[PDB]
Amino acid sequence: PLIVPYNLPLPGGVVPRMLITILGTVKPNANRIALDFQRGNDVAFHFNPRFNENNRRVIVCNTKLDNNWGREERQSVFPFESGKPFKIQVLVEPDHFKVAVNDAHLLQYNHRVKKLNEISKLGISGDIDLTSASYTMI
Ligand SMILES: CC(=O)N[C@H]1[C@H]([C@H](O)[C@H](O)CO)O[C@@](O[C@H]2[C@@H](O)[C@@H](CO)O[C@@H](O[C@H]3[C@H](O)[C@@H](O)[C@H](O)O[C@@H]3CO)[C@@H]2O)(C(=O)O)C[C@@H]1O
Ligand SMILES: [Cl-]
Ligand SMILES: [Cl-]
Ligand SMILES: [Cl-]
Repeated sequence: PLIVPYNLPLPGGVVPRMLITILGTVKPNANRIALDFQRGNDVAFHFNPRFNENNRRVIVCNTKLDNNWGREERQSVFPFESGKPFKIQVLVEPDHFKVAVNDAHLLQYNHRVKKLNEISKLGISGDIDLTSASYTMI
C-alpha cells in the first residue's frame, strides 16, 4: 500500500504513448479524488471526481496557471462508487490526455499546457486507498 497524498515523478515529463495506471479503492463516504499533473506550481491537468456537488456526482477537469483556475470542463458520466476498487488509466496522446476507468473510455482533455516535457510530477490525493501507481510506454 502507498501513502496518500502520493507524488509520482515523471522523469523528463510526459510524452505521447506514455500510459499511467492508477489502482486503488474509493473509501466509504468519499467526497473527492484528484489527479494533478504539475508543471512546477502550475497544474497542467486536474482530474477531479466529486461525489457530492449539490447532491450530484460530477467529474471536473481544469488547468491552473499562475495560481488561477481556468474554465472548467465537466463530465456527468461517473464510473466511481464509494467502497469499490477502480483502475484509472491516463494515456498521453499528441493533442490530449485520454482517460479510461475500469477499461472503459471516459473523457479526453485537450492540452492547454503545451510544454509536455515540463509536466514532470503527478499528485494523487483524495478519499482513496492507493494500491499502485506506475507508468509504461505503449
Ligand atoms: C488547502 C485546500 O483545501 N485547498 C483546496 C483549494 C481551496 O479550497 C481553494 O482556495 C478554494 O477555496 O481548492 C482546490 O480545489 C479546487 C479545484 O478543484 C477547482 C477546479 O476548477 O475547483 C475549485 O472549486 C471551484 C468550483 O468548481 C466552481 O464551481 C466555483 O465557481 O469556483 C470554485 C473555486 O474556484 C476547487 O476549490 C484546489 O485544488 O485549488 C482543492 C484544494 O484541496
Ligand atoms: Cl458513490
Ligand atoms: Cl491526440
Ligand atoms: Cl505551455
